[PDB]
Amino acid sequence: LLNMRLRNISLKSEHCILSSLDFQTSKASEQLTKKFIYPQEHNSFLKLNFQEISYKLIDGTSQIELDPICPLKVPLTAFSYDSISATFKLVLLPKSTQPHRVKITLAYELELHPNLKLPVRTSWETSLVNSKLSNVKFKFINSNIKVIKGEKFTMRLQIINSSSSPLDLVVYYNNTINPITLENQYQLHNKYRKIAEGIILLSNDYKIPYFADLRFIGIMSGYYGTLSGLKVLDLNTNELIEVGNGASVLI
Amino acid sequence: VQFEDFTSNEYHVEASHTSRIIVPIKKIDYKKYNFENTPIPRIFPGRQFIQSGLNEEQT
Amino acid sequence: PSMDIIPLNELFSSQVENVDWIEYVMSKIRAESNLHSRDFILLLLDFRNSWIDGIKLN
Repeated sequence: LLNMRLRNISLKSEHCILSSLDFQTSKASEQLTKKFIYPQEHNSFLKLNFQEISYKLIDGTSQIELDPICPLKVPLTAFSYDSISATFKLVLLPKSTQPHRVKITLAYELELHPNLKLPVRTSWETSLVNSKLSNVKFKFINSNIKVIKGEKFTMRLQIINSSSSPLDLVVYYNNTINPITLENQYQLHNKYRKIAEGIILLSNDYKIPYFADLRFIGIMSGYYGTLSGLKVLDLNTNELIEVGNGASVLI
Repeated sequence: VQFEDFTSNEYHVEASHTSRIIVPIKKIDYKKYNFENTPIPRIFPGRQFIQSGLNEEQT
Repeated sequence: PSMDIIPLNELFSSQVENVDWIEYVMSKIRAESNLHSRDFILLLLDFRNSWIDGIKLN
């Protein structure tokens, strides 16, 4: 009851799990000792944090937070350090320790020493594109990695089949503006114009019969997230499924 | 195609075709060499059916 | 056996100026200093070979 602490954990699925604890000043405790401090002629507190440490709770383990920290002391404030976890596959809720050491202060003496440790479980918990018919999974072998400079480049759509008639389908890009609150008309028009006119796909109806190369050229700039347009089409009626994947800044 | 000193030109096989690359080689002199020794096996463990079913001239 | 036509918007840069059409449009726009782009549209022909050897295709 001097410094309220909370830990927030965010699940970055393309990397490690990120969890950050957060100290604060706990105002419902500050006016308490503010009353006696301004009784003794002091305006704000001088609590000194001298040893702050998060340890990985286990039989025994410890971690290290993902940037640098000094030995600090603040009056009415909040601080928050971040430490990276390891992104679990399924069903193992890890736990942490989070010890701390607040050192209070008085007139060059009477440093009433305090310490605190709140151990709890660090599990807040709130690119394969499947075919959705017969598990013909597609993945780009270098997705989201392309700094092109309006030059040619090549990608790799590694199709993974049932190995049962593995020669079936054809890619294409569809350079055509799709035909679609008036600025909601205009934002959709600018999105559909920059999609259907910015890159070209130099191997158009490539008719793949399990890698591909798919050379593009890319004649306008801007971050093309999710790279729409690049559809495939297969032996059945309409397997017009997307890739929905891969991105390229072009500057 | 690289031989021990012969290096060929740059051909072009397109999709399913054959292209006969012609390589020179000299003959191999019989009196300078020996060609009547048994080719060795890798192992020295197994008996390998040591009664080998072969004659002289077939070997 | 298809056809498509696509406009042009980026002026481009000198270090990539080695493929034929961008050095053509840049070289054409070194003079005539009123046009920059949006007037040099770009048509996409797609040659297909129904034969049994390579061809060189100017």
